[PDB]
Amino acid sequence: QPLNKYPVVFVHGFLGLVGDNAPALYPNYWGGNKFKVIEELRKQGYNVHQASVSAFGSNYDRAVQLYYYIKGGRVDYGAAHAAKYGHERYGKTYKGIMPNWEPGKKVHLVGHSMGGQTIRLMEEFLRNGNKEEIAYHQAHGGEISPLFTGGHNNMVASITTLATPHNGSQAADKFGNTEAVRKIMFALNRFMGNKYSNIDLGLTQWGFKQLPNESYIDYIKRVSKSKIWTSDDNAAYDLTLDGSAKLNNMTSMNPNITYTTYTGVSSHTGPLGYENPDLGTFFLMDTTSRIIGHDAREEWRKNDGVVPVISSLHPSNQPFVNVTNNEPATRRGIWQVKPILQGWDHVDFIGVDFLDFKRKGSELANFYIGIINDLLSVEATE
Amino acid sequence: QPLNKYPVVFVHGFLGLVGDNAPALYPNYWGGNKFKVIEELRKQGYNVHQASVSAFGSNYDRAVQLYYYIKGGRVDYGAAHAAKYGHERYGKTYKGIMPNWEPGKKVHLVGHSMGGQTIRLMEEFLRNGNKEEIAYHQAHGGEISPLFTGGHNNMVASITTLATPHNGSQAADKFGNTEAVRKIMFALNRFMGNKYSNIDLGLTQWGFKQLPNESYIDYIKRVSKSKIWTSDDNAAYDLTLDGSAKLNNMTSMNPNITYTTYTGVSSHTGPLGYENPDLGTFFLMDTTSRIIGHDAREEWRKNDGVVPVISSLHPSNQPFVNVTNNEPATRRGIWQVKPILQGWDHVDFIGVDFLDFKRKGSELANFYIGIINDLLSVEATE
Ligand SMILES: *OC(=O)[C@@H](CCCCCC)[C@@H](O)C[C@H](CCCCCCCCCCC)OC(=O)[C@H](CC(C)C)NC=O
Ligand SMILES: CCCCCCCCCCC[C@@H](C[C@H](O)[C@H](CCCCCC)C(=O)O)OC(=O)[C@H](CC(C)C)NC=O
Ligand SMILES: CCCCCCCCCCCCCCCCCC(=O)O
Ligand SMILES: CCCCCCCCCCCC(=O)O
Ligand SMILES: CCCCCCCCCCCC(=O)O
Ligand SMILES: CCCCCCCCCCCC(=O)O
Ligand SMILES: CCCCCCCCCCCC(=O)O
Ligand SMILES: [Ca+2]
Ligand SMILES: [Ca+2]
Repeated sequence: QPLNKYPVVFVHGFLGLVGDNAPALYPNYWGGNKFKVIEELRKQGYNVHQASVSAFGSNYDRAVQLYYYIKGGRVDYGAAHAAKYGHERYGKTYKGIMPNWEPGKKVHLVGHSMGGQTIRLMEEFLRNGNKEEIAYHQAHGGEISPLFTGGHNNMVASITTLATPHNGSQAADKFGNTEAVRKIMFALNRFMGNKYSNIDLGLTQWGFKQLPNESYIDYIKRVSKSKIWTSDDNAAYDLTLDGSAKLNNMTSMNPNITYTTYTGVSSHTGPLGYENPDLGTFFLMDTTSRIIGHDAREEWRKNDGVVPVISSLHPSNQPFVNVTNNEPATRRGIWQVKPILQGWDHVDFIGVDFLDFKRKGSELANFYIGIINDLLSVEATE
Repeated sequence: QPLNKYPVVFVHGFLGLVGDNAPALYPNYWGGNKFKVIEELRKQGYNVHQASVSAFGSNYDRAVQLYYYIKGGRVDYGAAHAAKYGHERYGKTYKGIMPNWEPGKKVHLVGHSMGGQTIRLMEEFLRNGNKEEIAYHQAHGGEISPLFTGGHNNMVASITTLATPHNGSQAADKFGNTEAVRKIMFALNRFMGNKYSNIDLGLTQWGFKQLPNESYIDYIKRVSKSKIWTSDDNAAYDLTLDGSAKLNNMTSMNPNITYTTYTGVSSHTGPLGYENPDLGTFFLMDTTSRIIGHDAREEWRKNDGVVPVISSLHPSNQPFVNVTNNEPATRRGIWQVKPILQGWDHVDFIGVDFLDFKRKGSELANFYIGIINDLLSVEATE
């Protein structure tokens, strides 16, 4: 029946909220009003889905949630990890988009921003398990999620990344992960965990859910004891250069998977060597773009508003090949780097810059159909 | 002591709120965060003021209100006018900015958007009175406001208008005047009249103020009977082509007043001869710009986003002369039409397009100093 033999799962980045979990007024993540990715691709005959995973959590908490979003079941972050970071072992429970997901039945994974990192960690868990959980289950018995055991291959056909900070972003190191902004973020999470909230921001495993009989005052008091306030097991840390390099160091190439990256630039060179945002960079990124563009190291400057080009092209020290837009993108085991999209800021990729009339719906539609054609090539040349 | 002999009064347009009356988060009307008109001109030794008048009311209502803002006193709309339109005769009471304003002690008047029309009407009342109120006062005794008496001359030095729709705007005829949109506007005025509201949107003469012991239900019932819902005594009607033509058909040139106008363009010709908004036109004006720009009469197309050029230049039936940027703007009795400001949209005049990096503070600084230097000239040459 569907044109693609393997389902496509789109994975959102940091601050992303999709589907039922989006606030009452909030942009449609995959395509804004420009090209409604999920709905239009379904209409054309493709089987596509929009994953929903923590908007503020770590790559690790998100990757476990992605496994359960696809497979179904109750999220198990692992006993060793829960105990090490001081959050709940068990999280939400998902119905599962493909409850029969197993070696043989594969999925295509497409990630935007942080979603690109989360996809890689999940593949890493399927193939290799999680050593600390294996050791923990060895020493203490109990149950271990099959996500953590390793040995599970032929489950992912492809990994495609769009403006992913594979090597981190200075917009995290210098704002985002600063004390003052982590506090803003975490206050927002506490608020949206109140007894009348229908929207889950992705940190309830740290205690941010007010109980039905608990006053707000007591809730503030309970949740100020949470480890979240000083932990690294969160997105803001993960997106920093250190945080993303930890992830690069624990991943490896799968020789069966087709890897491919897209990257945009939306900065231009100032007469001093520094990069400044183009007119029509989504305006919420004027400051983050300047921070990146004024880096001491010249090759870290060119950026999309919030991720530097060097971070998006591919994980550093992982094999890659610059590829053209024409040729098939059909090589396995190697990051295929697509030519830089000129004038595309971070959010032009998902269509939510409603202020920018140069980036047209017809264009974004061609962009996503181009990905889908590549994914169909991957299937045809298996 | 102040460098200008006559005080300069700036008059906001439709939807404008200023000072104490501005909502909690709301732009600083006179210069945004670009150039703080009032505070900076004061700092440079000029005596300037921003009038606070009705944001949604008619030119008539607003002109009466302007008179009291300057003079001090209890707003009197006139008994004939209150009885013909169906609203309160009396309104707000103003402390007065020049309590001794009389023939001999002039004021300079500058108006943005509808401000410019309001200013023309107030001066018509000062000079020639309101004949309807005279004949009401003939018939029934009681009091007549001096604003309606007539023969007050030599009270305003100058009328200068920025992006004022002297001949209306189709954005009113099509948008901002229609039934469905009048309802939205009146709805909001109803709500801002609630008994916890500290902000006055300027239609409380029509019944829009909740009593302290009146429930919101009874308020709705009561104000439902107001004539506001079907009247023309309102801004939306007055900004239409017929609305503004009516004001033109009853104003005339005072030959001792110095008249000058300014006009912005922020549209460009498309391949069919229609006008579309430039990149940079404040985005809340995209649709209104297209409505104007697609007019069937070619001369009505070029626009600043919300007012067509042919409307801003001069009242169509009054005398004018195209003036250069450098000629001292010193002629009495004739609309001196300043050259069009290329790339300036409707709101770049007051500096609030925080999204347009091409329109800088220092540009807006020179523009306003420009206006003051021309007012100084008016003084210097009596
Ligand atoms: O996952 C990501 O790709 C992430 C890239 C890393 C950048 C780290 C920055 C901390 C990125 O998308 C994050 C970006 C953040 C936008 C910053 C907002 C700052 C407000 C400042 C106030 C204005 C005056 C200075 O997130 C988005 O673009 C976001 C989600 C993306 C995944 C698209 N938008 C949609 O919700
Ligand atoms: C930072 C936020 C800026 C908001 C600007 C949004 C403009 C939306 C369209 C509103 C129509 C325009 C209406 C025009 O001014 C109006 C022109 C006539 C237009 C008729 C169409 C209703 C006028 O000149 O008084 O209103 C605004 O731009 C207002 C105040 C205006 C006196 C400057 N903006 C609010 O301050
Ligand atoms: C116009 C009156 C609306 C007031 C109702 C709610 C009270 C809160 C006030 C703040 C909202 C003001 C809306 C105007 C938004 C523009 C402000 C901006 O440019 O940041
Ligand atoms: C009345 C429902 C309130 C919904 C919460 C607002 C969420 C803020 C996001 C604003 C961005 C936008 O939707 O344009
Ligand atoms: C439109 C954004 C409003 C931000 C107001 C600041 C309040 C911050 C503290 C929040 C803590 C909490 O409510 O749990
Ligand atoms: C336009 C602002 C967004 C909120 C929409 C509320 C619509 C309610 C209309 C009735 C106004 C009233 O409460 O008197
Ligand atoms: C978050 C704001 C999005 C605005 C999208 C552009 C379409 C708005 C149409 C005209 C706006 C108005 O004046 O009400
Ligand atoms: Ca953009
Ligand atoms: Ca502008």
